[PDB]
Amino acid sequence: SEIKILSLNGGGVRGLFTITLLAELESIIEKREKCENVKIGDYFDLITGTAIGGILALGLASGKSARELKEAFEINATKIFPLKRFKNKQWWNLLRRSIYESEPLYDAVKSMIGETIKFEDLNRRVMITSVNLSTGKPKFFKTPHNPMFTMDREIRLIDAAMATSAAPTYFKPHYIEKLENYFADGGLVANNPSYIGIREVLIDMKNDFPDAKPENIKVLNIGTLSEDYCISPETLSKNSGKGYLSLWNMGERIVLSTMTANQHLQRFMLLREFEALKIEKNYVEIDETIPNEAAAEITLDNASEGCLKALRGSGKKLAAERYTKNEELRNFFLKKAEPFVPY
Amino acid sequence: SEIKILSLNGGGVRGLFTITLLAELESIIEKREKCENVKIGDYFDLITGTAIGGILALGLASGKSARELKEAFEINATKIFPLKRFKNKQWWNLLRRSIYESEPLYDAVKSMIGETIKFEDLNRRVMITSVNLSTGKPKFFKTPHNPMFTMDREIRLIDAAMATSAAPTYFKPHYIEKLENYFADGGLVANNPSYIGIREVLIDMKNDFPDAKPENIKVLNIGTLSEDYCISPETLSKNSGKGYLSLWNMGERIVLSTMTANQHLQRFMLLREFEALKIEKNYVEIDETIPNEAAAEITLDNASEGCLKALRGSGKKLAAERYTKNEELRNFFLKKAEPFVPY
Amino acid sequence: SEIKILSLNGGGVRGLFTITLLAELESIIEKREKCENVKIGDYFDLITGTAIGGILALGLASGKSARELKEAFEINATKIFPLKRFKNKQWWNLLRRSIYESEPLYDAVKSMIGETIKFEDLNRRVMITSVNLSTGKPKFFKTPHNPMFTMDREIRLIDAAMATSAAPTYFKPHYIEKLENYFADGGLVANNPSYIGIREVLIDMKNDFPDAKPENIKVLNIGTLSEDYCISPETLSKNSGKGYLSLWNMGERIVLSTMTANQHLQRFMLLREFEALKIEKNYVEIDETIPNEAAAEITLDNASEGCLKALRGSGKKLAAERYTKNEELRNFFLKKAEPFVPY
Amino acid sequence: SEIKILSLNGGGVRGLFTITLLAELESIIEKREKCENVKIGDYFDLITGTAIGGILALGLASGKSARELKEAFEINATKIFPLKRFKNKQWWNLLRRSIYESEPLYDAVKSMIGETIKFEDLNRRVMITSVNLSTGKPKFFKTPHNPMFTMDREIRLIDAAMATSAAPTYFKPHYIEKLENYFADGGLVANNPSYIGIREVLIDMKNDFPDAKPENIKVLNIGTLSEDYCISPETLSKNSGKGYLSLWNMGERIVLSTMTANQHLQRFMLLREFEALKIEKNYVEIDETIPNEAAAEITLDNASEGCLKALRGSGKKLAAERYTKNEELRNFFLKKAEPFVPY
Ligand SMILES: Nc1nc2c(ncn2[C@@H]2O[C@@H]3COP(=O)(O)O[C@H]4[C@@H](O)[C@H](n5cnc6c(N)ncnc65)O[C@@H]4COP(=O)(O)O[C@H]3[C@H]2O)c(=O)[nH]1
Ligand SMILES: Nc1nc2c(ncn2[C@@H]2O[C@@H]3COP(=O)(O)O[C@H]4[C@@H](O)[C@H](n5cnc6c(N)ncnc65)O[C@@H]4COP(=O)(O)O[C@H]3[C@H]2O)c(=O)[nH]1
Ligand SMILES: Nc1nc2c(ncn2[C@@H]2O[C@@H]3COP(=O)(O)O[C@H]4[C@@H](O)[C@H](n5cnc6c(N)ncnc65)O[C@@H]4COP(=O)(O)O[C@H]3[C@H]2O)c(=O)[nH]1
Ligand SMILES: Nc1nc2c(ncn2[C@@H]2O[C@@H]3COP(=O)(O)O[C@H]4[C@@H](O)[C@H](n5cnc6c(N)ncnc65)O[C@@H]4COP(=O)(O)O[C@H]3[C@H]2O)c(=O)[nH]1
Repeated sequence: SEIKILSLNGGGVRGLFTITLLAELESIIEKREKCENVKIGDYFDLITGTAIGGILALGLASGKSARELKEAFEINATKIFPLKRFKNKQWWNLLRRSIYESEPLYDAVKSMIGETIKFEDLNRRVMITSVNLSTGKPKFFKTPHNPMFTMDREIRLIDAAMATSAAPTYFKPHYIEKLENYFADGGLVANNPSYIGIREVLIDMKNDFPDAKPENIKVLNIGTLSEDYCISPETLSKNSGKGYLSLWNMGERIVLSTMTANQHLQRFMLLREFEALKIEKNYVEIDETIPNEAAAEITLDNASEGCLKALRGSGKKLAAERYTKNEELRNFFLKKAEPFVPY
Repeated sequence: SEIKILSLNGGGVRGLFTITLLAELESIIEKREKCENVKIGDYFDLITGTAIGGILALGLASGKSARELKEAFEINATKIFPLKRFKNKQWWNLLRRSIYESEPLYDAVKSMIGETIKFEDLNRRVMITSVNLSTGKPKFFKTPHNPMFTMDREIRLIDAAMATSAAPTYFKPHYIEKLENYFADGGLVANNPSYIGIREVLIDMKNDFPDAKPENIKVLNIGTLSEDYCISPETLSKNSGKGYLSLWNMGERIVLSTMTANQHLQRFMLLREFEALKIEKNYVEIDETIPNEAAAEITLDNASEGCLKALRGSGKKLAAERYTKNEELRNFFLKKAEPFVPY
Repeated sequence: SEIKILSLNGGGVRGLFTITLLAELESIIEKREKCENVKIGDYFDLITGTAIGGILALGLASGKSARELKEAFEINATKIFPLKRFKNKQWWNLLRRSIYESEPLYDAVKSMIGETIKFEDLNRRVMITSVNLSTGKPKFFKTPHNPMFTMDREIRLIDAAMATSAAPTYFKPHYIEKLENYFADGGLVANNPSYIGIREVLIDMKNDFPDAKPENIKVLNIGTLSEDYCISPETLSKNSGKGYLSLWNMGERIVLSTMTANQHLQRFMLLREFEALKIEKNYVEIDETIPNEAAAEITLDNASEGCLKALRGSGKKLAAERYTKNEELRNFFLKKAEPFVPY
Repeated sequence: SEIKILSLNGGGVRGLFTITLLAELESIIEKREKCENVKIGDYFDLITGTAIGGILALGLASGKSARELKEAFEINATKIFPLKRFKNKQWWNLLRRSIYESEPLYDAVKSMIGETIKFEDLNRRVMITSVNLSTGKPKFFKTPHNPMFTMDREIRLIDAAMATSAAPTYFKPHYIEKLENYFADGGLVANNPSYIGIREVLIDMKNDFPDAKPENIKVLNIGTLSEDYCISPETLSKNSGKGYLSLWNMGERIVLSTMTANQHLQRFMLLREFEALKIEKNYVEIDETIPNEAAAEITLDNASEGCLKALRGSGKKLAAERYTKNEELRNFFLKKAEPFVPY
């Protein structure tokens, strides 16, 4: 009759906005409905995540409230992105090794989600998009909502969270000993896992949803302050005939353009499809754009207190504003989603 | 009742195998059906391509036969990719400028379709993929099959052909005066234009085909011998803790993994969508992998005198083999496609 | 039955985006309707402008098309904003004189609309916002659509255009000899004249339209690529306890915050009023934020060939996209507005 | 039906006139009606405020008499504006840090309404206009007269009152912990909160007042001895080609002209709208202008004993005169306003 999907983009530190918006939404539901022990993850039949959105997707899927994840986000964000290595993000340090370390990231998820629970212990469906560097193909960690799935049942949620967050430059690739393969972010293939989220319900979650059409699918995509990347007009008009050193500075501009264009495309097919069935209102996207002055400050991995306050303030402001105006946002929390019982 | 789509990937010189397979298919139809001057582009309701696939798609839709395109490819490939520039791909050359030149590529396209034909003159539907470097969004050049289109009616086909083939490293970005925006290769987004080709029929081509569903859509994807790129196990295991210089070589590994993973993802989406719909013979894919001992010679920008023969030999071989075996391949050419008359 | 208002924001060189969007909006109408010498000012019952939007508003009401105004914009942009003045914008050249001579701007307006035409020689209603520096009140130059108007019937249009474009820091205040009062930029009061444009139709324009309500009013607000200004979170967090030199650098932050908030405020009451009456579709806004990379290049007074291409390219792109999607945008140009007969 | 709005303008210590006039009006109602315990806030259905007007608006809406607010105004004015800081307003002190301190202002507000009352506790509707420096948009703190409001309900009144009084040059920006956003004076967008007051009754307060029209809306805008700021005719004539040293005297003249022009504009559209329906009597404005020699002493932050007497004397003088003459002023205090109960 109705299927609700929560999609979280990958934004690193900017995932604080993703969790602050969800945490602020939890308090609004409790205050207005006079209830208690409200978890944002109980209203969604599928929770899709990618990069830092994947880590929050696993936390909500297990059963933790967004406020608890938000509390762990604040203390851990400084440890995950120390200021000693943020200032050393220059050429010869990057040319020698990846910045930061995976151990602070590993410990943060361990307290957040655990170190033993696997996908077969989850009562909520989840997707953790990632790419397999060993084979070159994208590998999507997910709960066995398909009865015939025999691969992701006994991985461990911490392995999926570490795999999708192992940024190609910001972190070392994550080795899963169970799979004997190395992994990287799902943002390389889908920074906005909202289109692929709709696909899974249509073709794979048929045991639970025998008749699933896009009209009965509602998507609540919470962005991470999506940056609209583009090459500067002066560089394009002046350095078009150059190469690498001037245009496409090292590999940076090629991948960032590749990520942004791919991210835009998946959103475009998501948008283009919905107007075809005239059901655009089913897609609720809650995201904004960083102002130019704030854009140079709020980066992917900036843990400074000033920008952390800005991310928290943006999430609190957007959550309250969109709840008042967007009626479709309020419809996600009218009823609790049925728990996922593996077949 | 039936919709046919031709999808062509991007491989550079390896696109000769795409046109050699189409050229040999044209001769087979003439020999068996006892006809003359058959056009391989007259049996498709929509022709979509990327990079070298886009140039071939534009040429086929303009009315030029695949055999004419085949002989044009042979002579021009030595000019588009000169031996002196191919041999001079040192790091300092790529760091100083872009290898190869855009002038020889411009002449090859001009000699085949012209320099004045626009998308409004074509009698065959066309979908060309490109990346708008000025904005970051993917721009898809197309004929006005949807009457509401008001952007691409007066852009020359040579402008779209040069834009989609503008490889980020192997060519300078193509500047379109009619749009004042710079463009890069369409292979950064949709190197396999198979999934997006079906989407256009179900979204934008609703005028000619009102009741269009994937069950009535047959896709003939002709690959360009694309290798399954992956990071070597020795480099992954030995250098997972390094950066740029060792792991993610400068930027090539990050970009190359991103393209193949996205290309895999779009291919996977098509396969998964078709598998669920219990029809898979609709997707006729004719592609192969280069043997390891021959993969070091057949490069996307290497022509030589043997690689020309090797790609041509594969095209003639695969055209005859799949025609004899794949029954659904023969069903593509059983009837000519209706002409595209813009509304 | 229906009243159409065209609102033009002020952005300096960014008005080239405003005129490029209007230029190809004329071209699309000329194509699809198969007409010639189309005038975009004939479809609007009232044209409202501010700063560079005011100059273009006066030109369109003279009976001239947007394409002719666009051609003069390109040649005069490098003349109104010389590169030598652009490079020398330090504090010593800003505290000693206004930067950018006013004569080059004078000739550009003179060469297009003339030098002797007055507000009584206009067949289209006009609103031009300005700040009367001598009295500290907003002075709104407008055609005598109110029959009791006896103030600006004999003032040259070049004086109103020169007054509304006098940016307080860039262009020195414009002395109107007919009124003996000095004037400054009209963007200090209403940088988005969309809201005040509706007020004029309801309050003063009661002779041409006796029964005017916001329900029967359609507004086509063409933006100026305006940036949503805000103080950087790093500066607010660390330097909120300081004054002037650190926070509110000299005075730039106070004026920019005051103008941006006021522009936001007037935009907000426009949205709230239309939301209350369920006529949100009547307000058609065509604007787009500049990316962070492009923001450092597309400033308010940069007329470099790279920035001009981007502003022209954005206008070219937006005009075609919005025409295809926004049906309400197409409905503006269905019929020509009756000419304004002064009374 | 009838709807009464009380609007209080900002200005700092000149708000003593605003509270003295309200205090004298309270005593007049007691004396002529022969009653006791008269609250001036019980006769208005909405109280709009800004800067010192907003602080008084919160106090009146809390339920406290104007005389009680007036008594604390005289005692706290000296500590809020100490003479040592008032005389030390040289450029080298303003260029280093903001004049005055917000701690005495914090205690003065705390001693009046408290430190724990929130917008959900108020029985009277209220506005608090402010500028969100972190985002650039204007934020309007208000009681939940709209049942869908979810943001300001749990915000302490002392935070909103301190936000609207944060004059950009005089008081440091107020950092709200609950919102993680910095705020500035609300007089940057509305020094005269009268026009926006009428809008709310027609837009947000549609639940308590379904059939609300500007005809049934009566406004009592109490001024703050507002000065009609303008640039000196000698300066505009002698120095019109200079910049930022002789003209604009740094940034002070630009912000002052922008603030006064915006304040003039909002009053202008208020008068124009009321004049349109011939209901100009609905707007009762009780304000005057300081004489030229007196204005050199009575500033926005002058807490001298002589200046306080003049402001108190003017409030007592105007309260008796306007009550005698203005019949519409007497009609305000004829029936107590219905208390506001949140839904
Ligand atoms: N994800 C997953 N696959 C499983 C599991 N058990 C068995 N499998 C099988 O392994 C194949 C490859 O898995 P992958 O995640 O490595 O590649 C996936 C992933 O790269 C991509 N994909 C998966 N779900 C997707 C989705 N919803 N949208 C877009 N792409 C998606 O398509 C590939 C093929 O999916 P498939 O369902 O045809 O084949 C599965 C599936 O049949 C299991 O527990 N999880
Ligand atoms: N491509 C194109 N768009 C046109 C044309 N005339 C008007 N438009 C409009 O411009 C918009 C953006 O064009 P784009 O091709 O640069 O971006 C496109 C392209 O990046 C992508 N896209 C379009 N068709 C697609 C498809 N079939 N499959 C996958 N992605 C597709 O989605 C974007 C939005 O498509 P849309 O149809 O909603 O909006 C169009 C469309 O309404 C025209 O001739 N071509
Ligand atoms: N603009 C204008 N005013 C004229 C003219 N002939 C006589 N007047 C009178 O001069 C007054 C002040 O003009 P202004 O433009 O300097 O200030 C104007 C302008 O600052 C503002 N205003 C006018 N129309 C507006 C509008 N539609 N939206 C917002 N603000 C507006 O309100 C002020 C008072 O308008 P009003 O119509 O009550 O009084 C006019 C009007 O009665 C005339 O030809 N033009
Ligand atoms: N003021 C307010 N807004 C709330 C509250 N709870 C949710 N909201 C929502 O937040 C939006 C932005 O609030 P803001 O005060 O920061 O910006 C406001 C303020 O800058 C301005 N505004 C509001 N009422 C106004 C009014 N009466 N007159 C003039 N401007 C007004 O318009 C903006 C958008 O108002 P809106 O009602 O469409 O959207 C609200 C509203 O839907 C709440 O408790 N108070």
